[PDB]
Amino acid sequence: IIGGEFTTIENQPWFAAIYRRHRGGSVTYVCGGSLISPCWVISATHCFIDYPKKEDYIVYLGRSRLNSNTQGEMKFEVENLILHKDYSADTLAHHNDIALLKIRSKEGRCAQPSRTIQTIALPSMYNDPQFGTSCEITGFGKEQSTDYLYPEQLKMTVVKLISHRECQQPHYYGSEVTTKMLCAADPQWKTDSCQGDAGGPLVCSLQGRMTLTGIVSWGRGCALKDKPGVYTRVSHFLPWIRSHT
Ligand SMILES: N=C(N)NCCC[C@H](NC(=O)CNC(=O)[C@H]1CCC(=O)N1)C(=O)Nc1ccc(N(O)O)cc1
Repeated sequence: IIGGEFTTIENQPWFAAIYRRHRGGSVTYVCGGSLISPCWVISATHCFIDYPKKEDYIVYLGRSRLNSNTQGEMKFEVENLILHKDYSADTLAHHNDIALLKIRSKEGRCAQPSRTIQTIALPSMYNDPQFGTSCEITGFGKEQSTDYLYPEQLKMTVVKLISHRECQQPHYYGSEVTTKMLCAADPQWKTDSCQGDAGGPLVCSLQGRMTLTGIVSWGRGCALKDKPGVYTRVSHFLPWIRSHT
């Protein structure tokens, strides 16, 4: 995350930190995700497309720090890694960039809500909020596009939903952005998601409820003028989600 503020998992208790075991024993961070039901985390396909082997992945819930323990965290294995059949990546755009991780503990259990762990609601079919709405994003991604390391503490920030009208302008993204995506940026272009934040939540208030409206996907650079963050439009994938769940 570029700009914004450090936070803790209590303020984003649906946030799932996803890691990969390295054959040869080193574990590194992959991507964020969101707990949409006790047994299910949603994230982005492109996080996993290069190594689609469920056994190699670990999901943490209740975690506020990248490489150190948070009291109240819970570790899960991936019982099922479901990637989207029609995923594709072009020059920039990633299409159908959505994934599901069915999680279970070694002890056979799914997630249990606590002070640091709660589920997030899905939006209703095709129901988004209006352009101009303020939403929050969260993740362990880079604080600067140029950085070589990720921050050790979870960050979040606030961005605004942009109209497809605006995002499609040729000086923005033009054709690469579709109606299965959503653009969000700072009006002054000072804060954004970045490399390391993929799979994480874009969370907006919808009917009195914090709802998972988008999944961090792609952008050109991070926090660049006229290049908003692009997010998978959750409200357009409910049947996929419901089928595969
Ligand atoms: N909001 C803005 N402005 N940008 C969003 C960046 C999210 C980021 N997504 C991507 O990198 C997808 N690819 C890109 O964004 C390309 C296009 C622009 C660029 O410079 N790189 C991420 O964390 N990606 C990511 C990709 C792969 C992996 N591993 O797991 O495979 C992990 C993270």
